[PDB]
Amino acid sequence: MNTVPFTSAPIEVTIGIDQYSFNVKENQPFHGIKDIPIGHVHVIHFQHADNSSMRYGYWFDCRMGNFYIQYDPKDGLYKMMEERDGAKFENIVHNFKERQMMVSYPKIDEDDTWYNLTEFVQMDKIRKIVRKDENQFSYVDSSMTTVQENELSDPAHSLNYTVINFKSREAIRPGHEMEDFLDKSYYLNTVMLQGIFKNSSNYFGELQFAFLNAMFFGNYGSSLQWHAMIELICSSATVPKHMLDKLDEILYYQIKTLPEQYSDILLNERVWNICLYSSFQKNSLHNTEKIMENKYPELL
Amino acid sequence: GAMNSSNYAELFNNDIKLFVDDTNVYRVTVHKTFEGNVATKAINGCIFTLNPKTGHLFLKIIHTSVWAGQKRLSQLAKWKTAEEVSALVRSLPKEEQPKQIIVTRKAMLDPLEVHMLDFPNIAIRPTELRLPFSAAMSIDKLSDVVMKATEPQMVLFNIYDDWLDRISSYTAFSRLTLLLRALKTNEESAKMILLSDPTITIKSYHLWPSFTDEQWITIESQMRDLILTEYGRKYNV
Ligand SMILES: Cc1cccc(NC(=S)NCCO)c1
Repeated sequence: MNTVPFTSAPIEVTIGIDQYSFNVKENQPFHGIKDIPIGHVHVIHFQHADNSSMRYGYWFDCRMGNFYIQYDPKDGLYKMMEERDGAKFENIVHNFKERQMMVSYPKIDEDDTWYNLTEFVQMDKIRKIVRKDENQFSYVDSSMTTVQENELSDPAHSLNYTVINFKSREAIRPGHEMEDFLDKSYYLNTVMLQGIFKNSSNYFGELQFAFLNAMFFGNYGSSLQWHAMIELICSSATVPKHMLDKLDEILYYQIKTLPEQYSDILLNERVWNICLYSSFQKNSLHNTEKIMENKYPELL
Repeated sequence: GAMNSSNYAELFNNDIKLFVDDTNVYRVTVHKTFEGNVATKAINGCIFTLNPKTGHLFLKIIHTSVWAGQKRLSQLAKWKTAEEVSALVRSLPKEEQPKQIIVTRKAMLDPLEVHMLDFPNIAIRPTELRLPFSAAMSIDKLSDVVMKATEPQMVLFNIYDDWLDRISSYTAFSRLTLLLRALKTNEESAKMILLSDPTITIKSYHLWPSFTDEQWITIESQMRDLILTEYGRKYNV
């Protein structure tokens, strides 16, 4: 069980850790989060009390180093930093643990939610989507645009998701125009899975990371990517059986975790209705269809 | 974007453009079977691809053999149309290729866009105009070449005959659409109007009769009266 200490909390802020959120008051004696489960990526995120504009946060894995948070009054945000002096870090955290200045990662023993949302997400793949090689952790915020969005403007600050475009030469073989547009199996299985992602685990990992960035930061380009990666599978007549079953589980837990009040902005009516009721896979996502119909029957 | 009455003069500027109408590609007659079920029998069709500035018509005849053993023919017809239009563009010299293709039915947008991916600089556009090009098969010489075809075939026409010698392309297109709207609303009466006078003939190399300027004024008025009369007979006004 690892720890992300805070130097201090000089500005009032809502702090999220995975699907949990809590409020810290201005200059409240707060020095971090302890008992963070080892074995998963995590995200620590922020929304300032005075300016709800810009949710921002950091993806990290405590197996890759000792990380802490410190407020920068010049740039006006909570920054993640790495501590290279391990004895110093341990001594700081111990002091703070003995003074009971740290909140506890509140995982229920029965609860597999975070595992289910991050099953295929790997820090090394996050760092290829979010390019900042001098750090072991990755910054994301509400406003970052994707590479695809930047084609239709700071490259260093982009989300480098795999570009999916159904009306592109990459997606459409010459001489198979109708076939490939109406059945995207070629594009899914040969171009994307065999060619670019190499396996379904990497595809699912990017899909899961896109969803989490949409949900936690309201990142619009991430929501577009999530829906595009769902639609590419549902619009393929030929999908490995284990992929369909896993996709059903992935989406079920995403829909389960989504805040009921954000469904208007985070769910695309056309994609979901096509996927659940028209596509080749309309009968392959039983768990997702049941939770969608009971939780969001208005969208459908 | 879309083509409407606000940007109508664009049709007659010097950017090459083509209208594509797919309404006569897939044509059937519906009939009873011996067991009392219903079946369709395809008949030959055509793609209507028209340059509205010059009157050049690229009439691609769709022979019924293209449907043999195929499913979902109304969907296939849109993709076959897009394939043939793309093939026509590739066959034209670069300086003759269109800068825009305007489809008369919005369901042609995605098929044509996908077939034209190699031509990113050719704009594929819909239109808000309700153009009467479905009535192309009411022109006797066009209907005749389609029905007689025994194999796929492209036939080239000028749908304006020699009118551009005397009028502008705006006026020629206006005359064309009036004639076709009349043929679409009441084919029998429209043909009676166009041929009632035995002394005015259709040249071997033309589609329409050889009316003088004054005779075209009379004809155009008669076509308007017909369209209006039918509008009354229809809605009882
Ligand atoms: C780490 C921390 C501290 C205080 C509150 C929270 N927020 C939530 S949703 N906890 C789960 C409530 O059962 C998280």
